[PDB]
Amino acid sequence: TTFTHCEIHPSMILGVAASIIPFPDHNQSPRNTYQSAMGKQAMGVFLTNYNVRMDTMANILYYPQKPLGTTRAMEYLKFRELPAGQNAIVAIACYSGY
Amino acid sequence: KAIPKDQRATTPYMTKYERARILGTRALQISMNAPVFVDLEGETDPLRIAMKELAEKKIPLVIRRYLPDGSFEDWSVEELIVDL
Amino acid sequence: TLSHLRRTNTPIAKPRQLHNTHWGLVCPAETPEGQACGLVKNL
Amino acid sequence: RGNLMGKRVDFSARTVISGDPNLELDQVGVPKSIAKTLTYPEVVTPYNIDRLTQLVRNGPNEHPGAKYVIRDSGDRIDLRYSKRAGDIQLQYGWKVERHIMDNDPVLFNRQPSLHKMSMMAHRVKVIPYSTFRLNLSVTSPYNADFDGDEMNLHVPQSEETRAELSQLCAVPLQIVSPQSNKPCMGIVQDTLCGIRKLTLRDTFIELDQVLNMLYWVPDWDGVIPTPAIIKPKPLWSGKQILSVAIPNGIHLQRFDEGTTLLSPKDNGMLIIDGQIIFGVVEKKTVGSSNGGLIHVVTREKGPQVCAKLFGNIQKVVNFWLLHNGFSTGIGDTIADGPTMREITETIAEAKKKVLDVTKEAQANLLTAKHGMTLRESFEDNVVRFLNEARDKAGRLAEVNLKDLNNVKQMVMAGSKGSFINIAQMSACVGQQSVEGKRIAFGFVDRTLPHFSKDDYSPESKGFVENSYLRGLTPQEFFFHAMGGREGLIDTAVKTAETGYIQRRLVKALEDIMVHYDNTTRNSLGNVIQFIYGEDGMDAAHIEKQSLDTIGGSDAAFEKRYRVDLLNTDHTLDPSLLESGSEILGDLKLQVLLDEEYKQLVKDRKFLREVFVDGEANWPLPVNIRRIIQNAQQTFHIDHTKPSDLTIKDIVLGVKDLQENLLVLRGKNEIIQNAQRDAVTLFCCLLRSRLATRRVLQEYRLTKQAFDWVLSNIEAQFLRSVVHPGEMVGVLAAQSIGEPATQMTKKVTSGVPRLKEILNVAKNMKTPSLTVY
Amino acid sequence: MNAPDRFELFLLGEGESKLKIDPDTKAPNAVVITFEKEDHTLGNLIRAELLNDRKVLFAAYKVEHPFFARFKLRIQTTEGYDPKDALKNACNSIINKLGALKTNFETEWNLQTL
Amino acid sequence: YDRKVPSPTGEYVKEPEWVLETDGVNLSEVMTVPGIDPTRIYTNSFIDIMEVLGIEAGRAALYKEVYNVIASDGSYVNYRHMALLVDVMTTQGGLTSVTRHGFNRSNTGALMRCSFEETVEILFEAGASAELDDCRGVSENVILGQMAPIGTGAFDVMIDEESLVKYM
Amino acid sequence: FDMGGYFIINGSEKVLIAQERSAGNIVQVFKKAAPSPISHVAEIRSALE
Amino acid sequence: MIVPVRCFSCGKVVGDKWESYLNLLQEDELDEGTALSRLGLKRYCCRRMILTHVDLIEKFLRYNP
Amino acid sequence: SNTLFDDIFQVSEVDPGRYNKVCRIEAASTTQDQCKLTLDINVELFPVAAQDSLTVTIASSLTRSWRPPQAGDRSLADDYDYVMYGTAYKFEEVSKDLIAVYYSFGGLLMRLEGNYRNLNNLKQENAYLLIRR
Amino acid sequence: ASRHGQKGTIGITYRREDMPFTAEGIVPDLIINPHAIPSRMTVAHLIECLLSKVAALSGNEGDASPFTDITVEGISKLLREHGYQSRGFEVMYNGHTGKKLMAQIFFGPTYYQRLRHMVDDKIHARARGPMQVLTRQPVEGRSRDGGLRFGEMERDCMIAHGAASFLKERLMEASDAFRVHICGICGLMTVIAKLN
Amino acid sequence: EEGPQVKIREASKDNVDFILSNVDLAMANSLRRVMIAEIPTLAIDSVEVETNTTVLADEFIAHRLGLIPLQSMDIEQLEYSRDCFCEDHCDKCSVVLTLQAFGESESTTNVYSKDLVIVSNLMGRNIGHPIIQDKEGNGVLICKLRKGQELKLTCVAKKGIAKEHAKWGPAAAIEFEYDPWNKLKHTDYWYEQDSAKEWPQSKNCEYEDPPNEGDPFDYKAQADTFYMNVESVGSIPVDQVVVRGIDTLQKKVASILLALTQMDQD
Ligand SMILES: [Mg+2]
Ligand SMILES: [Zn+2]
Ligand SMILES: [Zn+2]
Ligand SMILES: [Zn+2]
Repeated sequence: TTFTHCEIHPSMILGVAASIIPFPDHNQSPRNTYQSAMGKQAMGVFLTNYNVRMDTMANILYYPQKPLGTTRAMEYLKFRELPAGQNAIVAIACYSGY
Repeated sequence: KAIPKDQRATTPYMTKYERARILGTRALQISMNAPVFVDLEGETDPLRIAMKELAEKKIPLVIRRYLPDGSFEDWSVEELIVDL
Repeated sequence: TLSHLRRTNTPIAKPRQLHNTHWGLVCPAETPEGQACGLVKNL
Repeated sequence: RGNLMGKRVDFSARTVISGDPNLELDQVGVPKSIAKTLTYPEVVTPYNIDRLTQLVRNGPNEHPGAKYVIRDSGDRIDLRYSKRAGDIQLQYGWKVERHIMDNDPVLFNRQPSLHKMSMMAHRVKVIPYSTFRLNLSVTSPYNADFDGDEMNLHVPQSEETRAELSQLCAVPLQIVSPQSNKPCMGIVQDTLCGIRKLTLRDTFIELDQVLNMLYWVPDWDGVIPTPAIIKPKPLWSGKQILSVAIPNGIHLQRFDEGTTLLSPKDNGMLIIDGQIIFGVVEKKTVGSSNGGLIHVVTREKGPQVCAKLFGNIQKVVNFWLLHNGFSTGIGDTIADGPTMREITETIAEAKKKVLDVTKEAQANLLTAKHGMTLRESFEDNVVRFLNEARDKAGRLAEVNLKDLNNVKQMVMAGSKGSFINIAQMSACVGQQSVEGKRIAFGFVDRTLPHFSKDDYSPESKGFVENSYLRGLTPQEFFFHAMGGREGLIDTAVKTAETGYIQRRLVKALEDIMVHYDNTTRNSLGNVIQFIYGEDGMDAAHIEKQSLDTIGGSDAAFEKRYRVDLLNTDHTLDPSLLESGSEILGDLKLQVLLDEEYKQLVKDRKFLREVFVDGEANWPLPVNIRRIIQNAQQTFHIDHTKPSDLTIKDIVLGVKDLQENLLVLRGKNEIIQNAQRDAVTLFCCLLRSRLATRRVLQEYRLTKQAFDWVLSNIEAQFLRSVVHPGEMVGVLAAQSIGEPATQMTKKVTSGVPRLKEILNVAKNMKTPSLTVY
Repeated sequence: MNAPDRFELFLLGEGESKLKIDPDTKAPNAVVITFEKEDHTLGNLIRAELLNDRKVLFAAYKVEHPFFARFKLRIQTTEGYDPKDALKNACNSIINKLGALKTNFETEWNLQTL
Repeated sequence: YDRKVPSPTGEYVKEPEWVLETDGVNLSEVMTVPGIDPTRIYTNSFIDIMEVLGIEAGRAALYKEVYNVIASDGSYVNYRHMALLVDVMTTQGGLTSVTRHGFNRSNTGALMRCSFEETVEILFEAGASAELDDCRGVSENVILGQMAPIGTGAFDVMIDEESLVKYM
Repeated sequence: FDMGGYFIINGSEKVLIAQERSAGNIVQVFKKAAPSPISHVAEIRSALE
Repeated sequence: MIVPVRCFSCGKVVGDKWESYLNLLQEDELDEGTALSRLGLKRYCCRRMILTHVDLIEKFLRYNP
Repeated sequence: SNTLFDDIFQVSEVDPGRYNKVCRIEAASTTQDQCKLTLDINVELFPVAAQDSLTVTIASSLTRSWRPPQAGDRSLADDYDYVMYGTAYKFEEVSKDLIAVYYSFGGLLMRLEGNYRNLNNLKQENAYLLIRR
Repeated sequence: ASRHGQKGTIGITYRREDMPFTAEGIVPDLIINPHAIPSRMTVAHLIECLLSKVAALSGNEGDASPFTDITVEGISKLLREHGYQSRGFEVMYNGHTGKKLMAQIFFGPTYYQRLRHMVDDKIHARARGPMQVLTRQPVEGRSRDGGLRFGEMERDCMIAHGAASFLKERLMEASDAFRVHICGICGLMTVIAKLN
Repeated sequence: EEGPQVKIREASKDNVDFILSNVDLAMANSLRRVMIAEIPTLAIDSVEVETNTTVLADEFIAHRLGLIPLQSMDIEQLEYSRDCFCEDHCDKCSVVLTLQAFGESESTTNVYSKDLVIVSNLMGRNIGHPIIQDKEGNGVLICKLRKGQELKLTCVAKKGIAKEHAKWGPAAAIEFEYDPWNKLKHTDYWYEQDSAKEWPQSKNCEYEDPPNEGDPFDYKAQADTFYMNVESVGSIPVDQVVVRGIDTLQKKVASILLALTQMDQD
């Protein structure tokens, strides 16, 4: 009955990288810590002006896709406009053992 | 000083290391066109030749087995048991 | 690029651990593995 | 440290590793480009001359080609540019620097390298694509995975060097390791998962698939086994068609909890003559286990035979599973509607039990445990209830999940996952800890600003009530994050602390090795151990064996060992041996059985002095149990007819075999007494397993069977001794170093304690006396 | 870079026969046909048809490794019957079965008005 | 604590006992206390065991301790390995540590000692003490680039003209 | 979409990384460990703005 | 950037369908799920191609040379 | 080359504990009281319920590889409804004149307890199991 | 990798015919191992998929946001409305035989990322090459066509194996090896060898 | 009629729904495989770029041009350049396509598969026509240009199969099912309470008799009757995906019979 303040949104406790993790509340703590390190090494469109700049090394994804599963926080992160991957059709199966 | 044959006390069996080194050495020599002491029954790989020579105990090599004091016992490949 | 402009360095008691005071200020997950783990904070 | 004790080298190569179910255990997939760069200098000889001339003709760009020609003169011919690269006419003694080719021995290594098994010799297999391919079962020794790992390849340049690799460090040789005297490679992942699935009673295979499964075995006799079911419809079982990979002579017995000779739950294991009789094949059977199908195969058939078995078991299993399929989904984390009610109400009651102890503590009625704060005592209780809870909730789901649960299936085979994983995923994550204690008050008297001060509730101090399937509350999420960060910190730190420990062990032991006098000495010839590991045996050649004599009642011992030819009830029945009738009342013979029994009693007291607790199972050379088993199938032992053995045949036979178990050879009291000493324990085992009553009543051995058992114990024992040259120093260092690398009353333990120990730390952290 | 040419899957190599028939040592009246620049498409088809032949005792095929488009097919027949002939008949049966399948599809398609 | 003990009937049976657990060490004193088993008394501080019960007991305690660290993590290392380490620390007559101070300060070769941790301060002292390295260590022959006197190089290989002329 | 926040020095982009330090002018009491003549210390890291 | 010709998973031409999809949304106001289905994109592999596309080309065109 | 055991039993219980296609069956001989039987059966192939009277036969024959058809013209040594082939793995001396023999039909286990068939059953890979009714 | 710390390299690439397939004609782009999931406890990966499957069919953005009232049950219900089995499983047929798999495969879209680590920028091999000036030993790094480091820990393994001659070779012939002339009186490299 | 039988359920320019009875699963599958992989098609294989002022890379565009479907009706009368006798390509073995596009408009100028023009002599055979299924009649959108954005290139289309590249894949997804009631026990249904309630009933369930619980398991039962759906991309008409698939597999088998025949000579 003492409440002085309220949280705008609890998801805001997260930084830029963790904010692309879908359902991070359903993962084991470090698996999240891993993704917020890997996404930094994921290819995609980094800036739309790529064709006008001379940088040592530039990696651009041919056909980037916005994710089917998204975070409300990505809206602000410009992620759906400038994605880091593609939605692949994925089977979790034992196949040839490869 | 060199221990007499009648006073030798090391294993009558060839060590893994000895056998690996004899095979290595013979194969090397065989490969450097040394005379082969066995019928090569079509064999061409010097290690497979070495294996064959050791199989028939026709390898003319001796193992000088050094003891921590500096002395040694010499053992012929012909006389060493190959249970490996 | 975004996460690089929100990076924090801490040079040199138990600094690497995620403190309660880090709530809402620093990301509980975005930290390196190894040597710099918990010494590189992300806003 | 960096230019002498270690240096970069030529004939080296490195790339990303990836697995292959189609490579043989001992081979390595080498990318064409890597093979086309790495070279072996081969001497022109009558044997190779023509072949070599062809690779020279082939040149540097074609695969089986060559890069250089080395003349007697010393000058190097570059086949890439020499105008005479075509018309190059070889001469005996020249060297052709030719490409690395299929079946060349090469050193393969995964860094760090805290093991002799971290560098092993493989057969080349030139393949396409830019990755080094390795057999999956060889993954474990290297400690590799395919998440982006790279591996090193070194090429020997001499016939001598090659021999060293092929003859000492080749992958099959390395299977049974001296680190823990057991196999260091076993069946993993798909093959482990598929092996359980294949070997259930339920599992039956139709003719079509049986033929493919059979043909897939590269050494298959061509014999179609008689189906376990012949009409209605011929059908084979998994057990049956897997047994084709199991070589003849292979004998195995294992009893798991509740195993009968009728194995109702398809428990334990029974393999007779390399044919499965009962039980499901999994981790305990086909993994890198002490009693293992692999341990027996390496030991019984050879390293080359066992290496073939890996490939065989996988070619069948993987093929079967390719067509059976196997998956894992969210449905596998989902637990029953009522099981979820039952779980919720388990946490609910534990939540009250905690409030009850809290109310009790706030009312000052709590009575502290001697040597603890009133608070310390309380936190202990809270933490204990909450864990009791997480586990109950877990064990609820684990039980409610059917055998069709893909997760349960992986846990059951031992391929991946444990109990806790099910528990945390399906039911409840549980209490979160940092520095052992629950989430502490980082803020003044509270864990977060969303809580009231002086809140010792589970929810305030980090108890994650929810499953991963359900999701975490922001508070649960942050506390799990704190607890999660702790592990990442030690993973990070331990890594260098653990590394340096390894170095110091190695540098202190390096110069230690077994000399030709069986003595363990350093670079000073100073004796460290008089005889290697006090027994003079190689660790690979050792196995956990039961010393029968040790335990049981004094009466039970008597029944098992005592022979009394002067008593009508305690004689050997004439059904046991032919001489049975004429043996009764032989005073002269009885003198021998008295010696026998008197020694067995002597031995019992002695072993009870060594192993004070009465522990029977000890690692000793020569698996006598297996020799008997083999004698029985080898000689088709008729458990009906009487033996052609004499009491003298047994009694003296054993007495004589003992004198032939040689570890030390010198002709003198010191060395002879030394020999007696080293052999002591093994003999107590030998005398226990080969006592007259045992041999006849139990084993039912014939004279030839016995004569053979004796020769085999001898042979095996002799093979079992350490080889002078063994660098037991480094071995020991790495055998302690490697395990330290895998390390996560309350006393300082693990990595920081090992640090205390090695440093001969004066001011230790947890000094303690244990006053009996 | 270490990637093989895509035509290597179907286009026969320099001096490389489609078939290589080698005799099985371990069993009487048994043979092993290696099919170069072929896959499951043909292997499993042939194997299944030989299974229909009564005078065929054993039939199985295996693609020893996926990087290579080739498969070994092992045929064992009753004494007097030749495995090459067994393979010949199964090959023929398949064609004749496909011939009818085409004829039947064609007839049925022509009946449709879409 | 639960203790396995032989029963009159022979079989080993659980006969648990009352045991005390300290938060500190004083060996000399607690041993001389009436009512205890001075034959059984143990301390985790092997430095104390060494000082009070001799170097032999020092070895046994040191192993016990090493063994615990491994087995606590649920790991198994064969005896011999731990035994050797324990023995090496022992042989000198005391507790020689696996540190720059302990082992690295023994009578082994100077290049050997220099390959671990003290390098230059070891080679200067090596100079003024006119040390002589007999090159039996593996370290020396590696620095020198010669075949080390280990396994494969622990013996010598000779051709015998006798046996050679015998086979032809 | 570029967000600024860096400099351009000789043509490469550069980001200043925030450096974390202990706030000054702050009174803090700490227990000085078991082997010490001094049992507790009051520290103030005084510095000008 | 720029609509993929052919769905990666099955290879049904999806190159023609882009403008048509974008039209069924502005001009027809229709929800994404119906427009995709109208265009005959039934398998989810094909659906994901259009539904999750980001036509970056249109930004790229905004720069002069 | 000939039969080794013949008797008609009556099933007391059928058990598929977690097993979907297999069942452990408990039966006793209608003739000899001393005789009992435990046996795993492919119930998906030949179904069995309790109180069913079943003729259970052994026989050492009717070696080398296995052949599939031609059995049309060949003498189907089965006047029975369900047939198995397995190995004898243990010879339990269950007191008195009583014996028990263990048979594994590629994992499908069997335990026959009786007395008389001393002059019949042997520790052989060769042992067929025939069942009718 | 997915967005769940579930990283890996390609082991093989299979064509569409070799791939397992749904009766509907759908085939995976990627096959990931069941063995990943349990030990890792990356539940959100499985949920991402289920939700993404619904999203793909429904044509609505699948909200995978953290703290929400979206349940695995909620999404399951929506997938059943689309004709698929609620827990994301789908019956698959083996690509080589066409025979139904005894198992049903968890199948659906998942957002996968392409990472900066590609095999061809990693692969490296050497066999005699550039040497340093000072030490006269192989130069460093892939970049410079360097040789790899047979370091201290590798020396140890060789010493453990008893590979005396293999070690000598690595350290000499395969790297550093040089010839000096020394004096027999003062064992120094003083000798003015005018070897010619 | 004879051996295996067909019963078409639905037809269009793009789909063939049918029932294949009196066939081996192995045969049904082998046909399914061939349709995906071994039927020849014409597709752009070389792209010579004269000018490209676009926001897209030369090869990015080049890649797309291969995925553009081309008329492969008379593909059978065109030679594989590998087998052809020229130097590179010719008429007997290729179709030459041209593409010149420019941003005249202030508005965004689009480049379509319709903007492709055949420059080679067709020998009057149905080949190389960019397949246009598009309502507005544009076909595949290759590129977008602004103002001075020019794209001038040349395409050489060649005969090929999906094994070499998936661009020569004439078929989209091929639907394939059998035994909609699991009568064969070929799958063990994963469930939570009831496999019947939990797993959706197939369309094809209607074309087969439900098992009726009060019956024993038919072990003797074998797999015949396959419910398939063949989807075309354009290159070849739906029917001809089936026919040519049947024919390719037939030819593939004939080669083996012939191989054995040549081996009999020695
Ligand atoms: Mg890894
Ligand atoms: Zn698609
Ligand atoms: Zn001099
Ligand atoms: Zn032409």
